[PDB]
Formats: sequence, C-alpha cells, structure tokens
Amino acid sequence: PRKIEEIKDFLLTARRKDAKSVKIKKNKDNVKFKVRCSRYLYTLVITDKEKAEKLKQSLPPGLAVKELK
Amino acid sequence: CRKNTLARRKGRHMGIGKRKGTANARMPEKVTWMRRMRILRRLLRRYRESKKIDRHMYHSLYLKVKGNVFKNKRILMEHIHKLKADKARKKLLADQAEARRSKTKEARKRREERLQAKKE
Amino acid sequence: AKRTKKVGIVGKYGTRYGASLRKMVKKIEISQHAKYTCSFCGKTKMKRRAVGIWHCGSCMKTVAGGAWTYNTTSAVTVKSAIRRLKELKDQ
Amino acid sequence: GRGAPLAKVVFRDPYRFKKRTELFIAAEGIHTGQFVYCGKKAQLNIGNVL
Amino acid sequence: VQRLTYRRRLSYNTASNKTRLSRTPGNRIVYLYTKKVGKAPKSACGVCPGRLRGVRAVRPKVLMRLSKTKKHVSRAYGGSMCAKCVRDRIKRAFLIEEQKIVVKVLKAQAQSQK
RNA sequence: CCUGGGCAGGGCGAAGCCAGAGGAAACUCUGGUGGAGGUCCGUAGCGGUCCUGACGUGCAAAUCGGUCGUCCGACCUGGG
RNA sequence: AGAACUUUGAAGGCCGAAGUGGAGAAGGGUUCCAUGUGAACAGCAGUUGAACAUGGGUCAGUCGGUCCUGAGAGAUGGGCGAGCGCCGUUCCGAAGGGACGGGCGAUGGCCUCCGUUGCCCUCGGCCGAUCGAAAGGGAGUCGGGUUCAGAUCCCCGAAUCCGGAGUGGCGGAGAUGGGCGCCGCGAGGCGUCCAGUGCGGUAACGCGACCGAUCCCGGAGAAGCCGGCGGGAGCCCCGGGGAGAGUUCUCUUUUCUUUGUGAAGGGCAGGGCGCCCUGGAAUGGGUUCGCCCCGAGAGAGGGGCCCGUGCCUUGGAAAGCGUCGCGGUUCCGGCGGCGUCCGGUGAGCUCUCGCUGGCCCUUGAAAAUCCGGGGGAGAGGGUGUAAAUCUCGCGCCGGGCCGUACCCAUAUCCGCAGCAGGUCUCCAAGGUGAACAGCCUCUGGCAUGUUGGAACAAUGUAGGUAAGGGAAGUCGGCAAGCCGGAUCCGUAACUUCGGGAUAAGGAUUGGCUCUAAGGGCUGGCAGCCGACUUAGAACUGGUGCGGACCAGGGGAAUCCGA
Ligand SMILES: [Mg+2]
Ligand SMILES: [Mg+2]
Ligand SMILES: [Mg+2]
Ligand SMILES: [Mg+2]
Ligand SMILES: [Mg+2]
Ligand SMILES: [Mg+2]
Ligand SMILES: [Mg+2]
Ligand SMILES: [Mg+2]
Ligand SMILES: [Mg+2]
Ligand SMILES: [Mg+2]
Ligand SMILES: [Mg+2]
Ligand SMILES: [Mg+2]
Ligand SMILES: [Mg+2]
Ligand SMILES: [Mg+2]
Ligand SMILES: [Mg+2]
Ligand SMILES: [Mg+2]
Ligand SMILES: [Mg+2]
Ligand SMILES: [Mg+2]
Ligand SMILES: [Mg+2]
Ligand SMILES: [Mg+2]
Ligand SMILES: [Mg+2]
Ligand SMILES: [Mg+2]
Ligand SMILES: [Mg+2]
Ligand SMILES: [Mg+2]
Ligand SMILES: [Mg+2]
Ligand SMILES: [Mg+2]
Ligand SMILES: [Mg+2]
Ligand SMILES: [Mg+2]
Ligand SMILES: [Mg+2]
Ligand SMILES: [Mg+2]
Ligand SMILES: [Mg+2]
Ligand SMILES: [Mg+2]
Ligand SMILES: [Mg+2]
Ligand SMILES: [Mg+2]
Ligand SMILES: [Mg+2]
Ligand SMILES: [Mg+2]
Ligand SMILES: [Mg+2]
Ligand SMILES: [Mg+2]
Ligand SMILES: [Mg+2]
Ligand SMILES: [Mg+2]
Ligand SMILES: [Mg+2]
Ligand SMILES: [Mg+2]
Ligand SMILES: [Mg+2]
Ligand SMILES: [Mg+2]
Ligand SMILES: [Mg+2]
Ligand SMILES: [Mg+2]
Ligand SMILES: [Mg+2]
Ligand SMILES: [Mg+2]
Ligand SMILES: [Zn+2]
Repeated sequence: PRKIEEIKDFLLTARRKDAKSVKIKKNKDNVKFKVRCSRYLYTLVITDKEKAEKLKQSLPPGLAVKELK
Repeated sequence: CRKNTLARRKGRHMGIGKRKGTANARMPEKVTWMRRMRILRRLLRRYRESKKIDRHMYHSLYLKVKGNVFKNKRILMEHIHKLKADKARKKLLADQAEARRSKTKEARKRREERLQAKKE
Repeated sequence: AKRTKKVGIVGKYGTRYGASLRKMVKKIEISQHAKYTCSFCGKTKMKRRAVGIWHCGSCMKTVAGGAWTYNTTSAVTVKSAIRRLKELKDQ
Repeated sequence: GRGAPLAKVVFRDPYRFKKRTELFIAAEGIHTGQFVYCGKKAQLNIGNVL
Repeated sequence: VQRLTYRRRLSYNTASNKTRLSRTPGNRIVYLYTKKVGKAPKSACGVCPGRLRGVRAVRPKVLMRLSKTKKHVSRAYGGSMCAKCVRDRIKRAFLIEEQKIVVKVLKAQAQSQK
C-alpha cells in the first residue's frame, strides 16, 4: 500500500474514477482514510478530527463509505 | 540454576577438580590476546586523538604493544607517564640550552654591531 | 624466536618422506611462496597463481613465469640469445 | 590437466568487423597487455610466431 | 524452541533453497524464502577488479523491471567502464592519434627532403 | 564423468610477523602472535580386530553387545 | 454380552532436540478420514487396527514438472554392412524459409489514413536436428481463517511477474525559449526569423522519463575447500512491569507460560568500497586477531555509491494471542473490558551478509534468458502549432496442461512378514559439562516393541564382587581389571632433529567465606554500569573430593611393512 501525505492529493484520488471502496478507521490518537482504487491501497492518516469531519463533508457523494466499527 | 550461577559468579564451584577441559578450551589464548590487545591499542587512540601522546611515540608504543611487553592497562598507563615525564625533562633541558645559545648568539651579533658602529 | 633449526617450512610435513626429499622440497617451496619484486609497478606483490602463472598484486598485470620461480635461468639465457639474434646483423 | 599455461590472445579480423579470440600456449616472459605480433615479416621477439 | 519446517518439497539445502526465518503477525516463526544475491556488473577486461558504482545490483531478469536510470551512469561508457578506464582510454586514444600525426608529418618531411 | 549434500569438541604449534637482549659483522638467543598438516585423542558417518561372546530350524539365506581402525581427507553419500 | 490390552481421568516412567518429535526426495498406491461388523486376518485378544463393507477426500500465473544445457544419448548428409541394421555428430553436406530497409504490383478495413500478399535487391558462421536434472541455471505470494480428511492452491485481506494495445486508454516528459519591428500607460497582443531528440554536480554520480536499425564489445547468469574476524536475525541468559496458574509444615517482592508485525513502497540506522576532491608525508606514518597500505598518493577533512534480510511508517489491529465477563438448542472466521510493555549483556549455538588470508604439477561447469555500452544508417512537427519515442505514474484484459491425500518408518519402502537388517535430507531447548560426548529435565510423542499370571531349581545369556597368592591355568595376560579428566613440576634410549611424548614418575582436586588482577560509558585527575576467568589465603568435613557420568595401562626388545 501507499501513504498519501497531503490532503489535496488524496481528495484528487477520491475524485479519480475506478475507485470502489473508502474505509474510515477511527483510532485512539488519529484517523485513517482508505481508498481501494485498483490493486493499490492509498492511506491518508490525519490527527485532526475537525479536518477529518470536513474531509468527510467534502467527500464525493457518488462513492461508498464504510466506517470500521 | 540461578543459585548455582550466582555461586559461580561469586567464584564458588570453580576450583581445580571441577575443570574437565583444558585452560585453552575454557578461556582461549587467542580470545585473551584479542581482548587484551584491542583494549591496549584503543587506549592509545583515546590518548593520541585527545591530548596525551604525540605522533612519534604513538607508533613506537603501538609496536611495543603488538610485541608482548605491556601486560595490562595499568602498567601501560604508567609507562606512558614515565615516557611523558622523560620527554618533558629532555625538552626542558633542550629549551634551557637553546636559550643559553640564543642569548649568546644575540649578544655576539649585537657586539658585532657595536664594533661596526665604533669603526664607522 | 627461532623454533625449527633445520626443517624450516617443511616442518608441516613432520617426520615423513625422507631428509633428502624434504631438503630438496625446501628450496622450491621457499621459491613458490616468496613474494617477488614486480618489474612493472615496482612493488613486491608478485603472488603465485597456478603453475607457470605469476600474478602481481597491484596493477593486475599477469605474467607467464616459471613453474617454481619467477625467472628460470634457462629462460634468461633464452631471452639473451633471442635479443642477440634480434640485433645480430638485422636478421 | 596441463602444467603449461594457456594464453588468450585476441586478434582483429581484416575481412569482417569482429574481434576474434584465440588460445595460444603462453611462452615464457609474456605479460597481459603485450602486443603479440604474428606473421611472416614479424620482428623476432619472445611471443611473436613467425 | 519452536522447531520449524520447510514449505516447499525441497528437502535438500541446495543453492536455490537459500532461506531465512521471519515472524508472522499471528506470532509464529515462519520459514521464509530468500532470493539469491545479485552482484553488480564489473568493468571491461583488464582493469583492477571491483564492481561498477551506481548500478542496482540485481538479477538480470530483475533488469527488466529496472529502468534506464538505475542500470547505467550518464557518462559515456557508463555501465561498462568504471571511469578510470574512460579517463585512461580518452588520453590513450588522443596521444596515440597525435603521435600518428607526428609520425605522418615527419614522413612527409622525409618525402620533401628526399 | 556430470550435478548436489555432509563431517561436535579438544592436543601438537610450520612458514610468515612483532618486541627485547647479545655481536664488529655473519647472525644468534628469549617471550609473544600465527594456524600449517595425505598431524594425534575422540562423536556422528564409513568399515569390521578380538571375545573365535550371543544366536547358529536365529531378528537376519551374515545380524546383534562390548571391545574396535579412521575421522579434512587417497573422506563418506544421493540422483543422472 | 464379554476388558491384562479399547477410550478418558490420575499416578509412575521412557524417548531427551545427533529423538520413540515436527516435515520431505525415492519407493507404496488409498494405506488418509468418517460410519458399521468382528467368521477370515493381527502369530493370545480386542469393544481395537494399516482387516472387512459402505461413503468421502488431493482446487496453483507467482510450489514443482514444463524452458535451458552438463557427463552423455541420438537422426539426416556420408561411410560400412548378406541383413534386421551398424559407425559418426562435425566429419566427405547446395545442411538458414529469417530480417532493418527500398522499389514494383494487387487485395482488404472508415481505400484520406493504415493493415496485408507476391516478386526483385540487400543483410544475416550453424560451432549443426533433437533428448538429457521434481537437488544444477530458471522472473514473480505472502499474513490470518476454514474441514472428520486440503493449504503459499479454498475464503478474506494485502502485493508482484510475464504477454497485449490496431481508430495508436489517461496524464507526465520530448514542450514550449531567444532576437527583431509595430500597437499599448503597463500587464500583454500582432508579424518575421532561429533554436529546442532533458537536466544538475569540479568530481565519484543523482532525478519521474531521456529517439535508436543491421553490426560489434562487455557484464550477469557463472563458481573449489579450509582458516580467522566483524555486522544482522532467530533461540538462550539477566533486571523490572502486566495477565493467568503452582507451593505456602516454615521461608521465598518466589516458581512456570506468554508479552506480535508478512510480502511489497518510502525514510533512517548499521556494514562495506581496489569510488572521488582538497592536500603532501621521512623524526616515517595509518591500521589487523593475523596481515597489510603509502609518492602509481599515507594520515586528516569533505563527499559519492552498494547491501540494507535491522528499526519506524501504509499494510497493521478491524485480524492473532493472553485474561475476565455476557447472549444464541444450534447457525454467527459471535459481543464487550483490559493488556499485548522498558532495558542490559555475550570466547553463547544456528543461519545469513561482508572483509581478509592460506592451500594447488588438484584452478574448481556449460547453455537458456536478460541488461549496458560503442557506432548514427534512419525517423519526426517545423511553429505561437504540435509530433517522432518513452526502460515514468496510472487504467484495462489474460496466464492454458500435469502433480498436489497419507507413511517417509524398530507397523504404509525393500528384504516371502507389523522381520534387532538396509535406504537420502531440514529444524533443533534447559542444567552439569570443552563438547551435537555421557546423564537428568522442557515442548512433543510412547506403552517396553507379535503375550500375561505364579514361584525364584539345575544349566545358560548379560552385569557385579570376593580373604591370601598374583599368570603358578592356558599354545599364548584369551577375557576381565588397573592408569584414565584438568592444573603444576619433570621427562630417557634413539633420530631423517620434525619427533619419541599425554614418554616414564610425583603433588593437588570437595564445601563455604574472603583477597588481588584482568573493562566500558560520561568532564574541563572525578562519577555511573555490568562479563566470567585465573591466582592466593583461612576455616571445615570420618582422607573425602574427575566422588555418578565422561575415560590412554606402561617399559625394554626382535622380525616384517616406511
Ligand atoms: Mg596460539
Ligand atoms: Mg531447482
Ligand atoms: Mg590424519
Ligand atoms: Mg602416538
Ligand atoms: Mg568410533
Ligand atoms: Mg560388517
Ligand atoms: Mg560386527
Ligand atoms: Mg563366535
Ligand atoms: Mg542355540
Ligand atoms: Mg575408539
Ligand atoms: Mg585419528
Ligand atoms: Mg523420569
Ligand atoms: Mg527423526
Ligand atoms: Mg468399531
Ligand atoms: Mg490373534
Ligand atoms: Mg486409517
Ligand atoms: Mg481394504
Ligand atoms: Mg489466487
Ligand atoms: Mg513454477
Ligand atoms: Mg547411432
Ligand atoms: Mg542413410
Ligand atoms: Mg529439454
Ligand atoms: Mg495435510
Ligand atoms: Mg495458512
Ligand atoms: Mg506490464
Ligand atoms: Mg559469526
Ligand atoms: Mg546479534
Ligand atoms: Mg520491508
Ligand atoms: Mg502433503
Ligand atoms: Mg525394521
Ligand atoms: Mg527374507
Ligand atoms: Mg534401521
Ligand atoms: Mg545445553
Ligand atoms: Mg556451561
Ligand atoms: Mg544441529
Ligand atoms: Mg514391532
Ligand atoms: Mg521379539
Ligand atoms: Mg502384553
Ligand atoms: Mg582375591
Ligand atoms: Mg584380595
Ligand atoms: Mg603383584
Ligand atoms: Mg614371573
Ligand atoms: Mg606354553
Ligand atoms: Mg584384552
Ligand atoms: Mg577391582
Ligand atoms: Mg614410545
Ligand atoms: Mg589408539
Ligand atoms: Mg602398512
Ligand atoms: Zn605489478
């Protein structure tokens, strides 16, 4: 898998087609966002819950989102 | 096992009769020489790189440690102290003799200047 | 400390195969194990390769020498005769 | 199986652009990099076949 | 204390069965298989030995994966000479060609004087 | 012949190297380092000296128990 | 129905990591698993089995065969032979059916634009068809879970390789600059010309890509054995915490198990360099365990590259494990809480990586595949418009065939058999100990090896003693027994001067207290932290001390063979 550092590159990946799975995993100190586009797994890890909430708001609506527990 | 190992660490149960292998089998002569001479050769590096020994006595004591002369760190450090004191005494006597010769040559050149001023 | 007084390098063979044969193998084992002065790089790094082949350490210039020494006396005589017949009356 | 050394002398083909490699018996005193000449009018030195 | 087992049916400790041992996330010492080591390319026929610097030392079937940056050096004679050969062959070619020009013009002076 | 695999620990301490002492020189002496070998004790492995032991219609149409020889090699061994 | 033998509980033992354990190659072919029977078989028996009957079980791009050659085997040309046939593998052969490109012609698709077919020219040693390894070479899958039987194959999740692209799938390179004149306050616009098949570092070399055809060169594939030494992992050891369990007659902050991060990408340790720049040594200097290195450039300073199997990070805690509790007859890889932590050390063992050396009339394999370089034939749009190409990031499609169970053995192989025989390998714990020796324990297996019970006669087979003599027995010291380890003394005849030699002959060895010595890390001589060795002294035990185990009798000679 790959680790996207910036937020704009991850949201460009989310805008990019042929991506069929987004997994949001809350953790004890941060939160991880998972895109399974095709044969790779792209992860945006971020430690700000407000930025996670606004990224969930700005997430494109034509795509499935699964929250892990 | 822990009680027996603590007794071995204190130095018990390790006499003459409870040795069933040779001394070179128990503690190897090559390993003893490696530990001994690596310590006696990096103490000279810690002296040379910091302050103590110069460039020229370092190689002499290096070869003298490679030869079986210096048994351990204490007598190595004492022999370095003896050579440092002897070198300090020799350079003190050399500085005194050089100061005497330098004042003599300076006085001779100034007296040559005095005779040249008296001639012209 | 000099340990062996007569056998020299042949003490690895110990007690076997005769005093005269060990004496005759002594000089040529010294000859095959001695480092020779390289005529090209000027160093003493002529290490023995396989038989007939000598190999200097620096500058990697492999030379075809004798089987046990660097120059056979017969080979030096041949080289002197070849240069003499070379400069003798222009072939 | 041979106590004599083998020498690997590379030549140049005057007819086609290709460096041909042959296997000579190493004469005494040759060294790697020596220009081993070969032919009829080659000058008499150690290594030169004539 | 956990004795471990082969995973293929290669029971003999050959060169292709050159292995190592790692630890699974399920807390079990597993016996993993290691690709054999790849040596870097060396120079061309005569210089002091030593592998050429700046080449990803892999297997030649991994050289299909490797791109045209981690296989050569941007110098002329890049992935073939160790650049000591380059700085010697440039000077050697230059000096021998200049000496051939000197011999040719000396023979031309011999033609003019004879 | 080709292609692979394997051999616990110790003992003896060759060449080379270092330091010190002697000598005019040749060189010699002492203390270390070094790890050589179709080298020694000895295990696995490989063979089988002796008890002419045990069996001897036996476990076996040649095996077993001690005692053994060798174990870096002229070593043992699989497959083609 | 029936128990010395089947199963379970418990106790006592053996195998004791060079196994009576966990898995394979050859071989066996259903023996693997479940259910039922016990007349056959298992040398007694069975309610049992590898027996019998019924029914199941082996899932692969990334494990191997398949590809390649090795020693060798082999057909054509050719020769021989009455003849089936034999010799030979480059020899006595017209032994390539391929191709960069150009021209000419024709067909076909959306005949613009491309894709095909034929002819001609040009170019092109094969070291000669072909076979030959389930251990050689050979790209790429790993983590968890699942069954009565499968496991890198099946499910989930995470990756990689190899082929494919014609109307050439999308981005990014190639790609976008300079000069002149005009308009305009400038920003900018217009017209002409020219460049542009990438850049940076002095370097060793680096990046997101970097036009390359016949041809040539090179590297990898592609290397023996034995020493040393250093780094890394795993296992072991110690100190502390956390969870559960054991003992508590008395003591013991005690004892035992566990305390995790795969492949893949990035970053950073660590190791290495025969890689570069500055610079020039002698009063020679730098380093190794040993060496070795230096004017063909040492020390010193600064760089560059390679392996990075180690740590962190996405994977990755949501799974896994420990422990406690709660729901569903059951079906749910259920549901919830807590943890899954800080360090130190090593003549430690195994594996692996790297440096260096020794040995040689021993030089320790080929081929398939793949890459780089030299050449510049050729191709490309010619401009405010964009190509010829891409070994860059993505996206799409496919990976066919065969094997996959089990034993791998004192019971699934061979030996006529459930035969003390034989058969090739990987993994290896704790203590004593030099040791993978011998002995005892742990994980993991087992019922003592095709029978049980009672008594302990002769003879026997293995084992141990025996007062006094010590080889008087016997063909012969046959067998058995003595010395046996380690430390410190001392070692002869002879000799090829290497040996003989552990020659021979003596002393000590236990337990408990001490003493001394052998190191590292921090500072402008002081303080903290741990390793196991040696030597000496005192005290004490019934002269006992290698306390079991481990384990050389020795000397003088002769013959023969080094
Ligand atoms: Mg030694
Ligand atoms: Mg293979
Ligand atoms: Mg021997
Ligand atoms: Mg002897
Ligand atoms: Mg034996
Ligand atoms: Mg036999
Ligand atoms: Mg026997
Ligand atoms: Mg008998
Ligand atoms: Mg009988
Ligand atoms: Mg024996
Ligand atoms: Mg022996
Ligand atoms: Mg027991
Ligand atoms: Mg076994
Ligand atoms: Mg039944
Ligand atoms: Mg029966
Ligand atoms: Mg069965
Ligand atoms: Mg049946
Ligand atoms: Mg799959
Ligand atoms: Mg395969
Ligand atoms: Mg034939
Ligand atoms: Mg014919
Ligand atoms: Mg084949
Ligand atoms: Mg199975
Ligand atoms: Mg699994
Ligand atoms: Mg591809
Ligand atoms: Mg090591
Ligand atoms: Mg380590
Ligand atoms: Mg990794
Ligand atoms: Mg299987
Ligand atoms: Mg049997
Ligand atoms: Mg039979
Ligand atoms: Mg057997
Ligand atoms: Mg142990
Ligand atoms: Mg111990
Ligand atoms: Mg082992
Ligand atoms: Mg049996
Ligand atoms: Mg029996
Ligand atoms: Mg019974
Ligand atoms: Mg008696
Ligand atoms: Mg008596
Ligand atoms: Mg007597
Ligand atoms: Mg008598
Ligand atoms: Mg008699
Ligand atoms: Mg006897
Ligand atoms: Mg007795
Ligand atoms: Mg004797
Ligand atoms: Mg003996
Ligand atoms: Mg004999
Ligand atoms: Zn040289």
